[PDB]
Amino acid sequence: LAWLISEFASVGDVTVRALRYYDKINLLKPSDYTEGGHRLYTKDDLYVLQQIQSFKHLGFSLGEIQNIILQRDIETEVFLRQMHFQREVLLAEQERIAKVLSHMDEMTKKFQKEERVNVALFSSFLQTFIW
Amino acid sequence: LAWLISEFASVGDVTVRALRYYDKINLLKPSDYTEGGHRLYTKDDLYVLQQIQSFKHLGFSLGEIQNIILQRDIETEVFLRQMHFQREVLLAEQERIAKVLSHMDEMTKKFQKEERVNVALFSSFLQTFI
Amino acid sequence: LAWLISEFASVGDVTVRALRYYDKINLLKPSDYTEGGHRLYTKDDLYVLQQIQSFKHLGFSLGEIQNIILQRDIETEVFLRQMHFQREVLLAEQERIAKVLSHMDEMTKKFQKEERVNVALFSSFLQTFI
Amino acid sequence: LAWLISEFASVGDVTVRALRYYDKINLLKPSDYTEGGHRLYTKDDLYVLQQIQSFKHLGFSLGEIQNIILQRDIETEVFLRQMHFQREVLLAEQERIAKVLSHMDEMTKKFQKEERVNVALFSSFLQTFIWEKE
Repeated sequence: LAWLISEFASVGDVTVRALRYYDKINLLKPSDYTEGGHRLYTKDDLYVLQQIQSFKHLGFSLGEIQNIILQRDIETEVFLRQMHFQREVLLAEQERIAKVLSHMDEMTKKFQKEERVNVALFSSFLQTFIW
Repeated sequence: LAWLISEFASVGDVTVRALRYYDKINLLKPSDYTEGGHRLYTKDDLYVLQQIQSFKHLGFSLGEIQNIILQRDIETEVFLRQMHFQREVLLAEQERIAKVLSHMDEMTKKFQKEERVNVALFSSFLQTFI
Repeated sequence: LAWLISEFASVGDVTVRALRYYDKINLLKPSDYTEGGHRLYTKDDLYVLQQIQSFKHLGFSLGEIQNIILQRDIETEVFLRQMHFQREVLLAEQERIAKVLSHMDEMTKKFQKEERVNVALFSSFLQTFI
Repeated sequence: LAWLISEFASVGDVTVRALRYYDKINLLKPSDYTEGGHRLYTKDDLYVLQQIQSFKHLGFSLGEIQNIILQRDIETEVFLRQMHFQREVLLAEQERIAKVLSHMDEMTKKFQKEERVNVALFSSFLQTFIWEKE
């Protein structure tokens, strides 16, 4: 009762293109085989897929995920550091987006009235939107 | 004013590496060259650099940015519609991040004590939160 | 005929996550709904989606894409100028990878017979590639 | 040897903003500071910077790079395994970019003589072309 590529895609909500990709870089290869070849993914493949999705969610790259998955347990300490790292990346990003939003809402209020703007003048203003 | 690539890089907080790329793809070519090949940047180039920086900030692709920087004036709507859209993009990102951070707290709470974290167990547990 | 978000994900080679996101940021919202209260996509939505996919294939940002579609038709001259730009961007990336790969094989072959790969040294030899 | 943040930025061909960020996420922190508060980067910090760049150049992520730079040396078998995986990612991109350029050459040829590009029509030709050469 293995799955066709298209079935697996629907099941794990991944595009077929993304599956061919993961299979290609050897991050997730379908486990089954009939005769005359043929793909076919299994229920164990789904867990690994879900595993991959769990770590992308946390911000890890295919490289790290590959490393992680190639193990049963990855020892807390080192792992928490890994995840805590991704956390700092997120926090830094959270602060960055907050500012960008503020800069744009600001720029809008400043230029809404203008039918046209000098591209340069509209940059110098956005630039002075830092100390 | 005149800037040798390295001095230009430094004054615009951009790498010498980036400048060579903007030059290659023709996004920002130096207005002048030394007589021995070395490139020389002008104050104008500095504004073009400032501009590339500004619009990249607004979410514009490098291709659209070029077109914009090649016109003195432009219909204000081009920027207005863009920031408006990016605003929604960034708001969805804030939510997406606030959630991920929240999920990490949970993850830390559940395996902070263990000697090892079972990848399969970890993933299924995290999946619970989706 | 129409589709529910799941069947639409299949028709248009995309995911439900993607579709929900597009719905949230108002880049693509379903043209209809079922009495049950579910998203129900039209053949028209399917085409808008195809358009989003295209263009995104080019270095176009979501925001730029919405503008492209709403415009219905765009000036060929400027458009092909942006695509030719992206072409240079892609050719630069293509040659960049070519370099990275050969650098990869050099280092790979050099540290091949060592017991351990000293990170600091590895980096040192790589750097010395000029 | 010692570097202030600007001197250090110029040396590793990295921006000041990038250095502040690395500092913020604990990827690369100044090992010494000035009595007035300014960061003082060391020769040791200089090696870590170059390692970060060397692996960035190879396409590794910052997280991956942190794991790497946190351990002096790695077991050759495993190292190569990791290099090989990354080498595949690069081959995938190389191949993908080749199709894109190709797709763009076709589309350019198609609307080259048209005053306007009809979005919906364009999208149909691009999709038919991508699939046609599947």
